[PDB]
Amino acid sequence: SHENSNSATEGSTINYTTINYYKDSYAATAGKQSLKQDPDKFANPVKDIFTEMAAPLK
Amino acid sequence: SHENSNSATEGSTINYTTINYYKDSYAATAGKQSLKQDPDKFANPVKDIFTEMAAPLK
Amino acid sequence: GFPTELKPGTNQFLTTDDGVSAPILPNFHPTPCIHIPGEVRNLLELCQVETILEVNNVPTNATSLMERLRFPVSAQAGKGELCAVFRADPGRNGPWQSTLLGQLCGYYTQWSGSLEVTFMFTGSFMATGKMLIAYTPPGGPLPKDRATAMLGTHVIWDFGLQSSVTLVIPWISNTHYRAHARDGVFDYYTTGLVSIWYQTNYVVPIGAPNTAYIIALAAAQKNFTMKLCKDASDILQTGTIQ
Amino acid sequence: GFPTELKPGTNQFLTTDDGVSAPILPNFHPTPCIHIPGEVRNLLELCQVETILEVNNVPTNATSLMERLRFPVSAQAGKGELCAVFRADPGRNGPWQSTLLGQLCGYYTQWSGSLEVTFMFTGSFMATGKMLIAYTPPGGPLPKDRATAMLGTHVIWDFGLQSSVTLVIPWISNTHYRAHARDGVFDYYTTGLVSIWYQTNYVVPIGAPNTAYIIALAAAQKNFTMKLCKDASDILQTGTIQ
Amino acid sequence: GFPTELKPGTNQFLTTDDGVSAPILPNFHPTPCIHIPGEVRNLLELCQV
Amino acid sequence: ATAMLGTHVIWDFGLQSSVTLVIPWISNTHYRAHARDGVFDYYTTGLV
Amino acid sequence: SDRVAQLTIGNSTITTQEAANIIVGYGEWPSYCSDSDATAVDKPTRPDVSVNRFYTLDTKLWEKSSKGWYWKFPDVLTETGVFGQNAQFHYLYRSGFCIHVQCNASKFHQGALLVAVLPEYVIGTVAGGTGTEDTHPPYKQTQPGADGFELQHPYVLDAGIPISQLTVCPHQWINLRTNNCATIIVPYINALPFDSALNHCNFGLLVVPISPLDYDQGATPVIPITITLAPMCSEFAGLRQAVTQ
Amino acid sequence: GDRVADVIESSIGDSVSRALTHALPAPTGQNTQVSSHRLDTGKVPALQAAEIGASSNASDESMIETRCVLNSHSTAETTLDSFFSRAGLVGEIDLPLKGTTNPNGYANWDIDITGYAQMRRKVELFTYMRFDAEFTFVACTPTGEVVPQLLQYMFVPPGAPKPDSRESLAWQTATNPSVFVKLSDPPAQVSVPFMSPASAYQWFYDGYPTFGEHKQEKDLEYGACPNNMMGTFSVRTVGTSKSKYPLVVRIYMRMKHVRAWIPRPMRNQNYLFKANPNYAGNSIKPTGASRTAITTL
Amino acid sequence: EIGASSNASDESMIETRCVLNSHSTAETTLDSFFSRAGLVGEIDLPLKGTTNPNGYANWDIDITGYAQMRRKVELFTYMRFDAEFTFVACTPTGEVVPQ
Amino acid sequence: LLQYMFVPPGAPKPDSRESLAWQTATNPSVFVKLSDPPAQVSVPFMSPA
Ligand SMILES: C[C@H](CCOc1ccc(I)cc1)CCN1CCN(c2ccncc2)C1=O
Ligand SMILES: C[C@H](CCOc1ccc(I)cc1)CCN1CCN(c2ccncc2)C1=O
Ligand code: NA
Ligand code: NA
Ligand code: NA
Ligand code: NA
Ligand code: NA
Ligand code: NA
Repeated sequence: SHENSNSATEGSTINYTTINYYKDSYAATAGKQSLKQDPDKFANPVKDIFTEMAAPLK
Repeated sequence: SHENSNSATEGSTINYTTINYYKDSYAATAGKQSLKQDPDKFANPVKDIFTEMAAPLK
Repeated sequence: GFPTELKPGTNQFLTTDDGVSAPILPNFHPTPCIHIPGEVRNLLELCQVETILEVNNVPTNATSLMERLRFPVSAQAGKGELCAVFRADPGRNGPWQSTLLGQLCGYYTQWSGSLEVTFMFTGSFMATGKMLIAYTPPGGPLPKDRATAMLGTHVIWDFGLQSSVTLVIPWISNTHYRAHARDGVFDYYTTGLVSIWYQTNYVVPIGAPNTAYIIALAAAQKNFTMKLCKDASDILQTGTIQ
Repeated sequence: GFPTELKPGTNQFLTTDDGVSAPILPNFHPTPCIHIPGEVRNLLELCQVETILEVNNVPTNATSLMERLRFPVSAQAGKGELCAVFRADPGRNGPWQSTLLGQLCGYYTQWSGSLEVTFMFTGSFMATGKMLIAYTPPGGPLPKDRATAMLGTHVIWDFGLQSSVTLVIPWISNTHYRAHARDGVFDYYTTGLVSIWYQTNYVVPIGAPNTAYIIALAAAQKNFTMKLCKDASDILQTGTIQ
Repeated sequence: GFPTELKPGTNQFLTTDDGVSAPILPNFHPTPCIHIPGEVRNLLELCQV
Repeated sequence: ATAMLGTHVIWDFGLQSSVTLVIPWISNTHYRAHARDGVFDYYTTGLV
Repeated sequence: SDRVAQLTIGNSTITTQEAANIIVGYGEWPSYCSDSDATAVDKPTRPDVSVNRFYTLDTKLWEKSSKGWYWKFPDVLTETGVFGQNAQFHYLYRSGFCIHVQCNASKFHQGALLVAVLPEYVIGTVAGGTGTEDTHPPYKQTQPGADGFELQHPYVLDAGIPISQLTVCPHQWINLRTNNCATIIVPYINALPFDSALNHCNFGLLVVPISPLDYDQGATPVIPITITLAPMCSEFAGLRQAVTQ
Repeated sequence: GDRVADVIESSIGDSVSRALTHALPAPTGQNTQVSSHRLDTGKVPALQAAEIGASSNASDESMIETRCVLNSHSTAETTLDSFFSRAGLVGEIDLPLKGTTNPNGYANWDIDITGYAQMRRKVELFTYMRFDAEFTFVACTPTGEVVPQLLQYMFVPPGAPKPDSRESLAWQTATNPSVFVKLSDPPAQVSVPFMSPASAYQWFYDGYPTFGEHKQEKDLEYGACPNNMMGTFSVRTVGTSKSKYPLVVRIYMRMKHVRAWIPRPMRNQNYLFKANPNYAGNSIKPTGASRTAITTL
Repeated sequence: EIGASSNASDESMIETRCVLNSHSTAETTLDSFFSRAGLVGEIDLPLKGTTNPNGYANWDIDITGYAQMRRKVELFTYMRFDAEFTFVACTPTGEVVPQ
Repeated sequence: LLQYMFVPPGAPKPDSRESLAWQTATNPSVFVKLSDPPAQVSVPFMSPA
């Protein structure tokens, strides 16, 4: 469709597949999100990454 | 669609993108207008335009 | 018939809903539109037009209302004295309410952009002077003196053939948009203060008035936009309009 | 009009129904989204972050609450004595309720995956010791002694420069998913037991504390997933929140 | 809105009607189906026993 | 707190017994003459 | 090789021979505001070396009964060196931070401090004990300045949330038998590109002992904990007279 | 022009925020690979150093002999939209006949969803959130009865005149969006966009909304951020005379198109007030169940 | 005096940085501003009354009896447009009856 | 007007007509009037088996 781009997610690293009938995108459904993940951002935010095999304190 | 042209905006410098189900165009939605503007018409309706850098009274 | 199923919202009437409705007059063609001067396409076009800013908003009796349109300047004692002050908040009660920008602003919840105020000196041709017009961004209290005012954004105006000077109130906010500021937690969106000082002095020779006035004209810059349409704070009707 | 026919469900409001609804503000564009650090895309990302497991969940008076965050070890009598025990059930009342994994877990009816608990020894540098940490899969009662515990999945931890050791609680279930286990027929979904024993002994020289503590940090492995969204068991509100 | 007109049958609940109904759990994926012996596809299979 | 506002080094005792403080050349003149109490304190290097 | 380290920025250099690597919060380095995220139009001032350097603001004493402390950023620096001045003269400010918490002892002492950074660390009150009085924390408790402030109820971080889950935030531990410092680098965190260094504290630094400090009679009983921090990529805008608050 | 070397080589101005981690696709749980006994020196996966600040990297394969397992379990139900896009109660508005609250046939509700624990605890898991929403309004009498009453809901954005009565001129609603519906109709439902002046709403704001001294009497404003205050929601019975029936309006919110940043610990003490994290000091309870001894279940 | 607004811009009055402005101008178009339903007429049909106690009423099509709407349109001298009219009826208490 | 709510194993079962659990922030609920046609929804295969 040729609608406005007022969705709160317009321009997200994860694309959505939604349904809409009005001219404003934020009225659309929630749809399906893309299944990407980045655990390391929170679980391993270390500068100099350390291997599993090796001892963490070299 | 093949409808009548009774919209109050028929033949405007700004084209519209609308939705309709009846044979009379004025029943259509408001749609999206085109985003053109002409501030100078009101803010600077001078015959001999004067530069910014220069002094307005030459 | 075709299997359908009604969802919530059914039968409701939303005043801003942009839908289709049956036409009462089928095959009716409106009167053709001839050419008419001054067509406006966007309210922003109107926001760039300067209107008179009532900096001097103190007189209230009917007979002195026209005095709000202009404030004075006059020979001083060379002590960098203060001439006038006002908040730069465009959608706030005060001087800005006299401008078309301020009124149109009242129909929108949030705004963003730089503003500009052009001051026109209407004294005699023989009158000279230099003024310091400053804009104090948020957090800065009303400058106690010229030295303090001078630390912010400002312009030093010199009277001459060019009767006017333009103070730009550049957009300096933390948020991309500001909502209408007012006393309270919403003072968070305040734009700042504008103060006018005497840089030199209003000098005039023998034979010319010792007092002249300045007319302020304000409007918005081309980076100004508004959003989240709302009803204005005023409703100009007491009882029923007959 | 076009022939339609309403089906059951008409007019109902399903809280999880993902439908379309009319927009209140036409042509409204939201404030652009700048870059902000730490965006999270999936709750599973949070489940892989270790949080403190309150293995020592016995003290209850306000002044001793911080003691739940750590349990002790100390010089023994070399009889392979028991140090501590706890169920591995992540979505069960107990030690796991202190972890973010345990709390997020409460918003899902079923889970699946291997868990991991990392133990960090916080004694003095001169303190040494070896511990036996075992995981007893379902059906195995609380090991009466170290010899019995040793028959299941376990790790023998040696204190040294590396302060921590990780016990993996591998996914060993009959069903692909487990629902939150609790006393009763739902103990069918129990994960098992974790017991900690002294393999050798907490040895220390003259001059160093005879008692040190261990901090447990738990989270989930990368094969962990949850499903069948549900409301958490707790509702943190007594009367109305004013 | 789009011109519609309700026909008889509207609002009725037919126990054998094979229609569409809103899902209560969006994005929910069921437990995978492993192999299980003795799957029956048609009652007629049982009638021959 | 006041000392910390200038050039400094935070030394941690460990296997490396030593640490080096560099007193970078920060003068107004290209050369300094021997400084002493008086007008010649003009060439003073500073304090450690 | 991961135990030794040197941090040099500005005219300041830090050393450590018992480190435990470095944490870069949320996986990203501090960066200056881009021309697309920005909104303020005036040209910013980026002092660089005169403000992005290590400042050593405070020292607390770790005791067998300490509860823990917290500092708010950039509150702690608003009155120090050239950074403070820029934060006072300007309406808008943004920057990152390199935090280095120091605490050494002996190979015979024991204890573990949790050092974390919690964005938008809003403080709550005990509500008069019974929870009927809607009290509020005073300015001296919300923005404690450089002296920081002591936690009243660490278990709930004086805000009704479990400290047991604080590890979900950028953090490090100072386990005496292992290291003598924590180092966390933090990028600018806010829903806006710039903000007031005075009215808004982007995050709080928490130093709480989870495993109690201990030692035998005769060992040095005075175990200090010092806080050193360096702003990074400092940017200021909206100039005018100095304002302290 | 730039000539001195230190200027040419400086990094002052780099707007490209270097990232150390990147998101990978993970539609299903990770599989388990086969593994065997390992009797090595130098290799030590089980040993970690929690002090570093990172979670353990030790995996099942490296701690025990594992078989191969093809994991097809989905990760779809744990996405932000899957979690939040579920309508929940966030407001209740009473319009009684004979009462102490709103006995005038109209009511003004400040748009704040923090008056309800369930919903509140969920969103407070994140510091910043940007999203659109779908609001549903369920109305009826206090017994849950449906009566032929017409109502008007109106959104009054900050700065618009708040109706002061059932007959206020503000109900002319020439610019504000309004919804007219009967209690007999199905629940009204509309879509709302992301309206903050900020790039995202935030459930926590550690600061003050204005400059100046922050004396005792103004501490009510600590933590108040205008960027979260979207306005007022007004409701009235549509008539110049009082309604014949007492009414109740329940407001449900279902977020959609959600984005969140900076996760936080989850509330573990009962909520007391909307505006803050205040907790009852005399009743600080543990996060969970307790037992008699650490060596007993 | 010339009659035009100032042409002075931010760039020429102070040292500015670069700012990529993506703020939309869509909500200030004429349709965006006016295409919002507002009250323009009220018609009473009372039983026992002084006005229309005969069960019918004639209303002159004029929308200037209501301030909010009126002030908006009076910002312009001439206006050409189509319109959507909505009629909300009920008793004076806001009750719905089978009429 | 009635409210139907699905309380999965582990979710708080309402103990009264005024229970907080009816806030239904995560559980699926259906609000419908006895005057409306029968409520109807689709349910997936939810066993762990
Ligand atoms: C989704 C709502 C805005 C809803 O706006 C409308 C607007 C019109 C209509 I009709 C219905 C709803 C905002 C919820 N938020 C934003 C953040 N916030 C908040 C509350 C308390 N403390 C911090 C933030 C809060 O309550
Ligand atoms: C849009 C309305 C016409 C509506 O016409 C119909 C026709 C049929 C139906 I059913 C509903 C409405 C005209 C409004 N106008 C045109 C200008 N105008 C007016 C009023 C007072 N003074 C100057 C102009 C004024 O009130
Ligand atoms: Na129609
Ligand atoms: Na219609
Ligand atoms: Na028909
Ligand atoms: Na709808
Ligand atoms: Na039919
Ligand atoms: Na259905």
